[PDB]
Amino acid sequence: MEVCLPNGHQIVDLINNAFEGRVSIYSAQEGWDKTISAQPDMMVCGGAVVCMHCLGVVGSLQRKLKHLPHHRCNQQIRHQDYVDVQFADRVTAHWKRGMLSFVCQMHAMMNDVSPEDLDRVRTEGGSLVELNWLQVDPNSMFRSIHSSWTDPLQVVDDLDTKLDQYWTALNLMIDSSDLVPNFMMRDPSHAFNGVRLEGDARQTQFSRTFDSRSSLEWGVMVYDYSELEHDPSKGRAYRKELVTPARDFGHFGLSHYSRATTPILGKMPAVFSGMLTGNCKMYPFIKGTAKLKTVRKLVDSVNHAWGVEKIRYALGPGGMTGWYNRTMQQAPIVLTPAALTMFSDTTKFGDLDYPVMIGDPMILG
Repeated sequence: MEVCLPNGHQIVDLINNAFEGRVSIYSAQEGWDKTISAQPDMMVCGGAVVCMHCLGVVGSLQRKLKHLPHHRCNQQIRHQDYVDVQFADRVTAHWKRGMLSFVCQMHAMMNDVSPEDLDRVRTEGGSLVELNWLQVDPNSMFRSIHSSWTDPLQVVDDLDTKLDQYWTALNLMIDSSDLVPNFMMRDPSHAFNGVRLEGDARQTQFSRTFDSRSSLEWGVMVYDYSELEHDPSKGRAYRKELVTPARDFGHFGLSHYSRATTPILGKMPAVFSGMLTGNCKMYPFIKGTAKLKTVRKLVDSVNHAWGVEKIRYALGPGGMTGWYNRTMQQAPIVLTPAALTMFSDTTKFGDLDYPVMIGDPMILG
C-alpha cells in the first residue's frame, strides 16, 4: 500500500549481479526460476526485493515470496521497458554454457595423449589436436543465426566447480608438460586493434554490449602460428625459451595476474582468476559505460511515476537526475570490479607478433 524505492548503492551492485547474468526472478508459471520465461514478475534488488508492477520495494532476504500479495500498484508498468535485461541474461547463460561444453571437449581430446607422442613433443614438438570449427554447438545461437534467447534452455548444474576443475587440469598439463597451446595473452587490452587486422575478419564488431542490432554468430580467430612450420627459424628450440607463456605468466602455483585466451566467443576471449584466488574464474572482459544508459528510460518513467521529495530523499543529490549525472561521472572508475584489473604487467616477446583470423581447434608446443 504504502510503497517506496531503494538505495542507489543497491542499484550499482544490482548492475554488477545482473551483468553477471545473475538475477533471481519469479514466474507466474515456473515460479522462482531464471531458466525460461516470457514474464519477469517481480525482481530482486540485493537482499531487497521489488514488485515490478509497482516498482516498489516490497521484500527482504529474511523474507521469501510464496505467492503474489495485494497492495496498491500503479499498473503503469510495461515489460517492454526492460526486456533487454533478460535478453542479455539468456545471452549470458548460452554463452557460458558454450564455454563449458567447449572446454569439456578440449580437455577430453587432451586426455588421450600417449607417452609415445608426448615424448615426441619432448623430442620434436608439434601440434597434437585436430578439431574442426564446424562442431562447436550450432545448437547455440553464437553458432547459429536462428537460435535465440527466445528459445528455452536445457538447465545446467554446478557449472562453476566443473569449470574450475576442467581449467585446473588444463593449467596442470600446461605448466607440467610446458606447452605452447592455442591460448595465451599478455595484455588483451588491445585485441580488436593491436592485432594484425587482416582478411574478411574485419567484419567482426565490438560494442562491448549485447544488442538486437546483432546476433553474435561468428567464427573463431587464431594467430599466425603456422610460420614456425613455414620458417625453420622460430620452433621448439627457439620456443624452448620464450613463446612459452608461463615465462611471463610465471609459476602457476604462484599467481598474481589473470589468464586468458585468444579471442573466441561473444566475439571475444575471456580471462581467468589466479591460483592464489582459490579459483580460476572465467570472466568475459567488458566495460560498463553502456550499462549506465540502461536506466536512462527508467529515470523519466519514475520521475513521472514518483514525486519530488520522496525521491530527492530516496536517492542522493540531484535525485534521480543528479543521481544519474554523478553516477555517470563516477562509473567507469566505480563500476570496475577489480577482477577487471587482474591483468599482467610483463611482456618481452610482445603481442605485435601475428594477425588473427578464424582458425579451428588446435594446440601445439
